[PDB]
Amino acid sequence: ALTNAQILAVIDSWEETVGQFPVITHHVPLGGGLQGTLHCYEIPLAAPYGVGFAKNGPTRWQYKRTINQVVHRWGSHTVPFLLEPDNINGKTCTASHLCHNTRCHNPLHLCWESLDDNKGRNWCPGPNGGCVHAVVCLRQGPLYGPGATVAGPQQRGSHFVV
Amino acid sequence: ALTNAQILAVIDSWEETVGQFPVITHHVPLGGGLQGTLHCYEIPLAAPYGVGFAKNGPTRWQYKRTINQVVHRWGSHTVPFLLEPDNINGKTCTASHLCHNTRCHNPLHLCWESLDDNKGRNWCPGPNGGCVHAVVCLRQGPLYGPGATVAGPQQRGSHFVV
DNA sequence: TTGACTCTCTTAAGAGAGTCA
DNA sequence: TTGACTCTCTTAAGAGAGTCA
Ligand SMILES: [Mn+2]
Ligand SMILES: [Mn+2]
Ligand SMILES: [Zn+2]
Ligand SMILES: [Zn+2]
Ligand SMILES: [Zn+2]
Ligand SMILES: [Zn+2]
Repeated sequence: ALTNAQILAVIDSWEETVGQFPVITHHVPLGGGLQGTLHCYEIPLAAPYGVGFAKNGPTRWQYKRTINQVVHRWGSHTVPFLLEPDNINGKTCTASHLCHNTRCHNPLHLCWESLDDNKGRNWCPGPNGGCVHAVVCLRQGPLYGPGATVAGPQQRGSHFVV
Repeated sequence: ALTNAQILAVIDSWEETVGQFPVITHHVPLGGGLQGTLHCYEIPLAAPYGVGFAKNGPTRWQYKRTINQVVHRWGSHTVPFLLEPDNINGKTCTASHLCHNTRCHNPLHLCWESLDDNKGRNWCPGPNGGCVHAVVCLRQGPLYGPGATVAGPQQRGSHFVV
């Protein structure tokens, strides 16, 4: 098995490569009518992506390193968390984009949490709009708002009460 | 089926049958430290479910009627909305449980909205905790809260900024 | 050892359609 | 005509593993 030192070396090589990705400045809603700035380190749209990186899906990538003749591979956003527990409350931990930008690999924009917690950030009012996430959101979720409901609750007769 | 009269007849027969499902009272969080009461009309756990109803999945059912000698079938929660547009902004409209209770077929607990709007209600603070859904929530979403994040944003080196 | 592709899978909110009696 | 089963599919947040040079 890879030692702690070997895992730290994988995290360090990943950070060194991602740190050279193009850094894109994005202005974002924070909630409460305020605007903030996030700096995303974005993997390229097409090959080559960077040393160790390869695309396994339209918005999916993996990081690969060969150590003592053995090939090791990880989901490209999971590398910052290789020294962390990989499950919690019986649920698998997932890399969760606080910036809601899949191509971003900035580890300061990632957290490590259940898929439900991950998804829920899409609708969060944001750090200045009432976020209650213990690991605070960096921005209002892209899907926050009144929604676009086509039809609400209704009945034709009198068979039901709420 | 095709005619508005036929569609209204389907909705009316569906409402009559669902109106005879057992009414189960559920006390629910509203947000803001308040609690409310919902009356769900719950499809039975096992056959027979009611005239026109059949189970296609552990928590999935379909309603079927024979019109003009042809069988017409719908997802069991979609029937109240048969006169509504079936898409919005190019997204499929879905039956969305305001009570977060799949077996419930009370149309006063259903709305018709994109799958994203639908999902997002799981994390809503609720009608007394800050819900901004234009078609208002009936309860705080079951997944609202601080979450259980295992690890937050972090870097080992000095290559990244937020 | 490395790059650039290939494939299928998970989850939890939701769907459509066929086989028998 | 009605009932009671069977199967796979959609979406958008996420995954693992194979092939070839
Ligand atoms: Mn996410
Ligand atoms: Mn729902
Ligand atoms: Zn980012
Ligand atoms: Zn938040
Ligand atoms: Zn209900
Ligand atoms: Zn709401």
